[PDB]
Amino acid sequence: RDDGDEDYYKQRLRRWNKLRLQDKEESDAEFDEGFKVPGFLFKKLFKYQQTGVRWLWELHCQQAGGILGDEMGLGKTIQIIAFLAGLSYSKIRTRGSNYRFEGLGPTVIVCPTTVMHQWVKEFHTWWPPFRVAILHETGSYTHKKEKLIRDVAHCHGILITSYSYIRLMQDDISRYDWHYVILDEGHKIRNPNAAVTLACKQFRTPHRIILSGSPMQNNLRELWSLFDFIFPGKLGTLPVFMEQFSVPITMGGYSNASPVQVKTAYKCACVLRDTINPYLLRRMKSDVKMSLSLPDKNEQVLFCRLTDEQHKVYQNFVDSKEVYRILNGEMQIFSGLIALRKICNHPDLFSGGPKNLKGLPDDELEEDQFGYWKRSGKMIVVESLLKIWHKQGQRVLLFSQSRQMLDILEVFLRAQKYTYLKMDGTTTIASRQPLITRYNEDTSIFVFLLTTRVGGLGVNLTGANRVVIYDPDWNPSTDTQARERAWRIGQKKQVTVYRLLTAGTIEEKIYHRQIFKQFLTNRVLKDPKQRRFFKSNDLYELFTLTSPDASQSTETSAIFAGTGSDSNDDYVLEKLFKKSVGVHSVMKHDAIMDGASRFGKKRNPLASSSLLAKMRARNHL
Amino acid sequence: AGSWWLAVPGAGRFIKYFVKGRQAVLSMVRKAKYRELLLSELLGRRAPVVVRLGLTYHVHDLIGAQLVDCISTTSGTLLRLPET
Amino acid sequence: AAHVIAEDVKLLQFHVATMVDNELPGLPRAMQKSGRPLKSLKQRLKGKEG
Amino acid sequence: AFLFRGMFKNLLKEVRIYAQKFIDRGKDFNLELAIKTRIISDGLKYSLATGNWGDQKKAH
DNA sequence: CATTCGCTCTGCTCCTTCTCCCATCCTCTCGATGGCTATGAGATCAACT
RNA sequence: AUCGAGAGGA
DNA sequence: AGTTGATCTCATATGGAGAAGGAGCAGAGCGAATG
Ligand SMILES: [Mg+2]
Repeated sequence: RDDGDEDYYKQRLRRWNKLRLQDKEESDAEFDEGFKVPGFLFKKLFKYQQTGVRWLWELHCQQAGGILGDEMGLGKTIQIIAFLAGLSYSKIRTRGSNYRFEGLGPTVIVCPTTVMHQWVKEFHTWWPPFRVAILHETGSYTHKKEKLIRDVAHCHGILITSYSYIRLMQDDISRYDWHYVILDEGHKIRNPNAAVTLACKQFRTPHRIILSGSPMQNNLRELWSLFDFIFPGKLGTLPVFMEQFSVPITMGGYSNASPVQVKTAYKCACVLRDTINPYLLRRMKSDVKMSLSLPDKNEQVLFCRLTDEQHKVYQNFVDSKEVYRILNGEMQIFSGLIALRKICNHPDLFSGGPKNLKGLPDDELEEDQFGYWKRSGKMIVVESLLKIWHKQGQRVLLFSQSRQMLDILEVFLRAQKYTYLKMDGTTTIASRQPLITRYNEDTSIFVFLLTTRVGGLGVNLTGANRVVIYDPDWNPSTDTQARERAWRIGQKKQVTVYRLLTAGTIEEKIYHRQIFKQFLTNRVLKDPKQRRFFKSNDLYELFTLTSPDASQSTETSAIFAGTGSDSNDDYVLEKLFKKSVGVHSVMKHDAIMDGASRFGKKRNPLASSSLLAKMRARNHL
Repeated sequence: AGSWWLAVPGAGRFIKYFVKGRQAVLSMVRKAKYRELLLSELLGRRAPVVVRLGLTYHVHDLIGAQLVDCISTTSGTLLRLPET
Repeated sequence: AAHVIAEDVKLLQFHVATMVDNELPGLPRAMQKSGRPLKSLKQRLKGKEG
Repeated sequence: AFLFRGMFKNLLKEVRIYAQKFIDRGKDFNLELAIKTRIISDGLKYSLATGNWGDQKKAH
């Protein structure tokens, strides 16, 4: 329920007062220029949340936006609500300008539909006086939604909207003088050419805030788009930003980059990191122990071999004239990558499987079925994994990027008689939460079958303690989000995550892109001094089949040589090798992710000598 | 587009006479000997047919616009072209 | 930027122009892919075949 | 010969364009992949097929 | 007071520019044009009760 | 099917 | 008066002839200023 109605809001205030009269001391947290947080609210916050409220006030005084980039689980929403409560409570009289509010004016929060009611609940808990209204079909309002926006603008409520309504109701929204715009999961505006991004940039207020765990995921261009919302013109125009930062920083991540490129990249990363720093606030979980702790995660990468027929199919495809047309530029590479990535998942997804026949007796109808597990090199591994883990009584999340492969996995789970649940984008949104709670409660269900992208954030499947990621994505944040269904606050058990890859195929290259992208992110958001691993020509040679003999190293082990990356989990690995399942090798993912004088004698401020020293050190080696 | 000056109807007649008279009266100073002319002599001269608004009106404009310098003399006020 | 919006209005003007007359003297021809010129409304009306 | 001069020039152009984005990436290139044999094979075929004696892009 | 001088205003050439047009009807052949895969969110209202 | 080109008839 | 589900839709990953305008420029004649 939400205050789209008026007699509900009235009733909610009368109830809140009738409660408040029964409880009838801490002092307000004075900041500066007038801002106060009520003492009972400031006491409830952790020190990092208090720092976030102070940072939001310093941005409000500058009239700058900001990205609250804290890692998932640190409670960004409380910091926002506590700041907005402070603004409303301290009656901040806006200086020198037409926004002669004495408080908080109309706010719009834009978020996924899956978190709208969480925002309403948090507001009705932490600052009951607000009038929070959802602009949605799940909103309580009965009249036409145009009138709700007028009402919420007039009385200075909080409007909660989906991104799709911002994209569709551009006029009826942006007509009004909104005081704050909050983009929750604001990495949704990361494409600068997308229409949701253009619609969000129409809001006239300077008080633009983004909440995102990932300010960037693939490219520095995503960072540009978020900063162009948060502080238009701070990073300049996109073409200039690409020429000045994206290219220089990228071209010095390569191990074959020249010394001049490596230095130029190190400089550009330091410049960018110093430009964004005031407006991006990003704490990691390792930075603040206050918000509990997770149990240990073991995450390992299993290199599977192709089966002989899979190897034939893949080799024949890379020797095909379709691949010649791809390398000669007559075709986009996309269909070929989709094909190679199918063949790696299961050859029947490419080949259609063995030819159908009718009138056969029932006993033939296993080896000849579409998606039979013995033709996929990764499914033979999953077969041995599931067999050991069911015997240990573990519980498994089984992710795949594709829903076709998810059907092949479901047919395999039925034939192995495991109990499972399945969820995908075809699973009706109203029935998803009942499935997730059923899985967490009924420990008799062994596997949850799941595409990686379904559900967004907030799928809490901590009933599981073993995770298989069956195939890699191009975006690293997809596969981190997948394991964070199981490894998250509320998990009580040691989570083991296995990533399956096929050695010397396109899958090993997709994993190399994930690592390259995550290092690029860390070089801006963590530390620009970083070791260089991938050769550019090796990172983009996508259509060559190699496959190591059991005596040979994988290319990944060659790249990460010397890094140290080469009983239940020991017992699982022992049986994955000693059975001769077709696991070539195992690597530790967390270990791969370890990438690491006549003048001036008198003052009239920084002294010239130290500013000069910084400039010299920045421009020398 | 979407903006207008306040105007006076018929101002073109005045503006025509003023612009031509101004150039005429300024040339009366420019053409006289030394580019000098005594104000009493000018105001006593039969105004050109071009100077339709009158000759005193124009000397007050020219002096205010700084198009001519007044110099005081024992002979009275003297008009000059300014060193410009 | 003003020069970008100037160039974009210039391009809009060129396209609205070549819709009516694709035989302008001092400007490039509007073309399809593979480079054939587009037939404008003027060329539809003009000649013996028009 | 008039056609083949221009086609061989376009082929050398494309071999330079292909190889430069490898030398810019610090590593040797396979020339068997640089040579796009479609340029000659389809240039002569197109001009003999249509009788447009020149670049197919410039047929008018 | 009879010039005389200087200044404005036609209007007569000679370009440059540019726009227009180029018989009627009929037959045939030939070349070219000829445009992701897939998984998710999410709004609509057709349509059950 | 369209557009273009070429070769022909009176 | 409340509840379901296709379906669209965004968004993600890799010759010549006449006519018209302008500049050049000559010089008429008007009015101011002599001399
Ligand atoms: Mg959120």
